Amino acid sequence: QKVNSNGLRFGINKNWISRWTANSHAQTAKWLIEDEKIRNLFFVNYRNAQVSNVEIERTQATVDVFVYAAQPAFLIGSENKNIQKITKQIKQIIGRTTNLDLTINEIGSPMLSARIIARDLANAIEARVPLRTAMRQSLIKVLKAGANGIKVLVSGRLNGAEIARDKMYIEGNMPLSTLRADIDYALEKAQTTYGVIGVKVWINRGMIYTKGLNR
Amino acid sequence: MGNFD
Amino acid sequence: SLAKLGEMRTHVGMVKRYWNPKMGFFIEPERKHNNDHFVLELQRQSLQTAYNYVKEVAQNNGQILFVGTKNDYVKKLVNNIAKRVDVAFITQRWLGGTLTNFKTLSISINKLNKLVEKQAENAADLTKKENLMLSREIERLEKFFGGVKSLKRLPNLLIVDDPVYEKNAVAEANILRIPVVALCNTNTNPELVDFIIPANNHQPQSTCLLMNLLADAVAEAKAMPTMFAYKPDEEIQIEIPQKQEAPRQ
Amino acid sequence: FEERIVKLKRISKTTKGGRNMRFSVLVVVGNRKGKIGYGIAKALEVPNAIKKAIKAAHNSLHTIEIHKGSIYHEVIGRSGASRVLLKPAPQGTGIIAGGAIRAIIELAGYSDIYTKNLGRNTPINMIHATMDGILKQLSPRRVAILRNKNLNE
RNA sequence: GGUGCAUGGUUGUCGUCAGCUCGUGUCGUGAGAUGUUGGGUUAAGUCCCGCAACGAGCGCAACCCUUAUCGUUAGUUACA
RNA sequence: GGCGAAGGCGAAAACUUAGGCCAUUACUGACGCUUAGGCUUGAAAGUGUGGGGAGCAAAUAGGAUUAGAUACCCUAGUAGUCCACACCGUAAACGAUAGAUACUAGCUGUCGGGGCGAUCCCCUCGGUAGUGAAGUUAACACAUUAAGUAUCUCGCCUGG
RNA sequence: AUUGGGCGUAAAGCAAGCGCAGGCGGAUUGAAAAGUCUGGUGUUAAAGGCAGCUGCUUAACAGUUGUAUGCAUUGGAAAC
Repeated sequence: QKVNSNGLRFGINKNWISRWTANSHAQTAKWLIEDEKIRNLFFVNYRNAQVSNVEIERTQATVDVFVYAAQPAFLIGSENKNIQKITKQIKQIIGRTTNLDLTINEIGSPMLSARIIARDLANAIEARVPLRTAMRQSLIKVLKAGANGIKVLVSGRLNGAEIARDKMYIEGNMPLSTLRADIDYALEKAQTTYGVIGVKVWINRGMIYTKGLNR
Repeated sequence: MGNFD
Repeated sequence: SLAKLGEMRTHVGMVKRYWNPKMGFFIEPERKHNNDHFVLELQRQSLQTAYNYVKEVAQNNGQILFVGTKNDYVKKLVNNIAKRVDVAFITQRWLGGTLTNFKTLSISINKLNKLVEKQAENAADLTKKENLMLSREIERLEKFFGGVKSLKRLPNLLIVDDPVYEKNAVAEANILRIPVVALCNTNTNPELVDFIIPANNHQPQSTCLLMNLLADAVAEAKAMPTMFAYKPDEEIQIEIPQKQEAPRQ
Repeated sequence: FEERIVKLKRISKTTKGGRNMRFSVLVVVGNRKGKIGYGIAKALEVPNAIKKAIKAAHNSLHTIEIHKGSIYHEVIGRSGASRVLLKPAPQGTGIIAGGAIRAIIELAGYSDIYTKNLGRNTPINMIHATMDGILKQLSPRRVAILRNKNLNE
């Protein structure tokens, strides 16, 4: 019954993910539903790309979809066979009059980004791997990545009925209630053959003191 | 123990 | 040779009829005083044994620890012994587990030293309120860990001035196999303490005397001079919150 | 060092609004040459409890002595109203005992033995009684030393 | 269309209640207890003494927004 | 606190009468423990006969509360509680711990006998309590007056 | 539960006492030898149990040789 940690500290310590503006209540809904199709399309199509987040840059028929991933080779493909396909797919799903010129950039220390960690947990769970060993291994790798404590809790069918047997782990100072904490959050819906598995990962990346405002 | 060492 | 029998003018006496009866070896049959007097020759023999053991321990260049917790006199006493001889010591209440567990306190003493140096290098960079808060915690830590700060491993030897009142410390020392020497007054249980020293500790004159002989015994092994031991007569005269009135109610 | 468990137990203390399900395990540690120890600990998960039990057992070890791979004089283990008996079996019979008794004796680097369970059958009390019976064993050379008949008498 | 007595997610209630636990160690054959108890002060397990306990996390406050005073940059489409 | 084997025993006197403790240079000289059967005693309630009946009070009547109250409360109220002779022989008849004996740290009281002697306190032998280690117990707990170490005898137990 | 159990709270110490028959029982000396131990002899049918061997093409089995256990008599031992 607690608020999402990503939305609580949004706009006061973390910049907006889709920075743009347009005419009042006329077609901002159209852009809001169209650009989001890119955001969901990446996370659905390219599981192994390990994309962390994407930033949307729209102003008067121009779009710049910034991408952050650990393995850009899958997005690029072999001799640029996949970048043209992905950019033409984005064009077909966004329109024809807007220049796109996307970029693909590396992420520093990926193992401390909640999104890809949750994606790996979902992949491990859907791969019939026992939950405890995979979760412990991911915890160990993220802690060794050089971050603060982790809070992973997973619900769903834990290889059987009586789903209300969720498992949670905490291994360090994770002050969710502190706005000045710079806490990153993400969620993934692991889809096992028996039901739906929900994985939530909270990652602390050090305090954000003296940052003034959104970076 | 008699003596330490 | 070592604290001849003449100097023990006040070295025997304890509250009436509170003695553990398994110590019938040392105490002679009861007399009018009803304070269980001790045999001084066996007392000197025990002092010899403690002397020659602590001397060899110090020659091994190990770590020995001191314990004093009664109200004022023994605390000031162990403080003086600590400032005179490079010895680990404890002056406040035993923290229930210093020796049996050590990883959970080594981190604490390391934090103490790190914050001490943090104060030493900080040129008022933070606010005055922040400066005051850290120094208060430093004072707190020195109040409990001011003694045991220059040690790395488990103390290989510890002394206790009252095993009955320090049952926690002697029990923890006996969980391990490390030796312990205690001023085993007539009310303690000798099955726990390794080297028995049947002396008087409630009275002020005797505890300081024997603590000083032990301190000089460990000091002479360090080449240092012996203030109260082996030194002969017209000496060993200690300032006395007067020593009289053995009975307690 | 085989660390073969004997009996894990599902224990839980009640609490306002829920049941604190924190089960515990028991382990036996033995070097198959004379080193024996046991340890019982509790945790929220199987691996944590197993690790804690192994640490507790291996931290507190104690030795035993072997003569022709067997106990040499009959001894009864009186501890907690759960008796365990040992007997000097002849060299051919091999190991025979219950669950926990076989675990202890096998991890003790032992061999042929005769045992019979008496009293209750709770594993921890059986372990305590068997250990007490095996450590009150008084060595023949010891009684030889503490007597004037040391010369094979 | 059915199964919230197979669910994820979201939410109500206790409740902004001051509680819930863990690591090491000690005691107890054991579930377990010890910290978290006792003495003072707070809205608060907030802090401080004592204490076989020493530390740690979630929870409270604090970092955030708004109102209450003043200084300064700016003067309009306010003001005058 | 004292006594009695248990039930029990508390205004005062007289007669009869039981058992217990301490010291014994005295005496018999193993005559001692336990006890199936038997015998005696055995709280209160109850019964038979004759007295007694101040107070109290099963049963009973009435007034209250309650939905009901044949109960708790209140007012009356007989048997009985009392005595003399018998009968009944049951109770948580409890220390929920059978009797007899030897040994096993200590400390704090209290009561009796004895020596010493103004009481208080010194200690010896006993009876009655608290605290308390080895020891025992599943734990609570017992712990020199054992539920400890052992023997003898009797009685008793074998899931609900 | 003789070896091989228990009776404070789990089933179980009679309500208590006087108690015959029964069981048990201080120390030393003598005898007897009823218990106790041991030597000799007789007997404890055969088959079967155990060990070895032989014969069934090998075992199941059959045969083969030894084998325990008690009782009675006789000769000694004297610790209980």
